[PDB]
Parts: sequence; structure tokens; C-alpha cells
Amino acid sequence: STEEFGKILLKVNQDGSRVLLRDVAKIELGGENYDIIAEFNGQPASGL
Amino acid sequence: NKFQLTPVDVITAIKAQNAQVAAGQLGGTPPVKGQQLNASIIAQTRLT
Amino acid sequence: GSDLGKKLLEAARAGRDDEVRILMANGADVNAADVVGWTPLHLAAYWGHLEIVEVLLKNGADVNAYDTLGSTPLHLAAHFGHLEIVEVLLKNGADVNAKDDNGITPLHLAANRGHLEIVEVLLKYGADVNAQDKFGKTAFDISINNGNEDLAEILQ
Amino acid sequence: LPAGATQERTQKVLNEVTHYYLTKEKNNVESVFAFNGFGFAGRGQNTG
Repeated sequence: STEEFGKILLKVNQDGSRVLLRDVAKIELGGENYDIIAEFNGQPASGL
Repeated sequence: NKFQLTPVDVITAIKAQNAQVAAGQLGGTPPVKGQQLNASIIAQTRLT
Repeated sequence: GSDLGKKLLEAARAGRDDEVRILMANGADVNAADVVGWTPLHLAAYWGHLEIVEVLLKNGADVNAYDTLGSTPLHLAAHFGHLEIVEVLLKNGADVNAKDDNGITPLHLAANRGHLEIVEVLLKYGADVNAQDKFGKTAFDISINNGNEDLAEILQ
Repeated sequence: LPAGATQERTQKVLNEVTHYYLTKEKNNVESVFAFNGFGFAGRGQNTG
């Protein structure tokens, strides 16, 4: 889940505070790449 | 020996300095709204 | 274990209520435990068989049986969201502050999976909100690590 | 589209193309499947 990725622990600071992955990044389910925009009659589409 | 070096360091320097680097693009996808420029970033290339 | 002990364990795990009742009537040990120390109550709490939990408790099941790593049926029910079973267990005297070998309490477990309603029940029954596992962490620490803002509130 | 043209600029042209077929060719056209990012000259943000 995105939540589990966000709480990956990057670092523990000097004061003992925690740097989590969600403190340096946005996290979302997305595509493997974004070069192609596909639309069928102007609506988002996929296909086979 | 005169420079405190070995074949290990030579091999490491060749792998690092005779490299072909995948560097992404200016304006790459997914892009920001309003982007006007798309161009490839060209970093290190194989020596010739 | 022994004879009718094993059939009760598998009966409680499978959720076979009539057979649980029959094995009770035949003198089966309510507190028969398998190799890892799970009783029928452990099994029924884990798999969420509310009626079997009641029948086992009505028949004198240890409500505070612990497995070989110190975990009780309340831990299991609180961890896997079985709210009605958590209430039945607490009503029958389940130690709301029981700790396993890791210092982990039913409140930690319920908090870690975000079961807000279970957390309120456990608090209502006297859960120590400042209880710490072996790493010094509280249910609150768990809440903010999970980014669960609702939980984080409830846990002061 | 010209050199270095971006995905967003190509999408406006495809939108106009899609609009045309579903408007001035409504009687003849059932659908437009528009792909922003490849053509048959090649691929790229400036192609569709």
C-alpha cells in the first residue's frame, strides 16, 4: 500500500526524530510510464 | 605505485568515466501544466 | 494434548458450533492447547467465530490463556478487528493490559491496524494508554507512525 | 508538431482533430481513438 511505502524509515535524526519516506516524497499508485496519453472520444482510455 | 594506485582503481575509473548515462528529459512526463520545452538531457557518453 | 482435546481445537478453528457444543457435553478440555499454546479460544478469536467464543467461555474457558509467546485471545481479536469478540472477552474478565513476550498489548495491536472502535472499547475497560512495548512505543507512537490522525486524536 | 513541442501542446491539436470528426463528420464518425505520444514517423511528445 502507499501507506506502507510512506512509513519506510529513511533516517533517524540527531535529536532522535524520524525521517520517513513520506517526508521527502509523494506516494501514489500510478503508471509505469507517462509518454502516451490515450483518449477515446476525448475520454481517458486503455485498451487491448 | 608512484601514485599509490592499482589496476582496481584504473578499472573503477574507466567504468565511471567511460559511461553512457541515462539522464531523463527537460519537460519529461508526467509534466507540469504549462510546460513549453521538451528536450533530452545528455550526460556522459562513451569515449571514442 | 489427548483424545477429545484435538477434536475441539479443530472444531473451534473451523467454526463448527454444534460440534463444539457436543464435544463440551462429552467432557472435552476447554483449555486444550496445541504446540504453539493456542486454546480453542485463541483459535475462535483468530478466525472470528463469535458464537464459539461465547460457548467456550460459558463452559469455563480460560479467558486469559497465553500462547508460548505470551499472546492471549484478546490480542488476536483486537489485532484482527473482531469487535464483538473483544467485547465478549472483556465482559468475561479478559486482562485488558496483558502483554506478550514483546511487551505488546491488545491496544498496540488494535492501534496498529487502525481498529478505532476496538481501541475505544479497550480504553473504556481500562487499557493503559501509556503502556510501552519492548522498544518504548505506545499506541500513540503507533498512530502517528501510521499517520492515522483519527486514532492519534482519540489516544490523547 | 515542431521540434521540442510538448505533450500538452500536442493534446490541444488532437482535441481539435477529435472535435472536428465528432462535429463536422458526426453522421459518418463513430469514434476517435487519439494517441498522444506516438505517430508513424516515430515517437515523442510532439507526435500523435
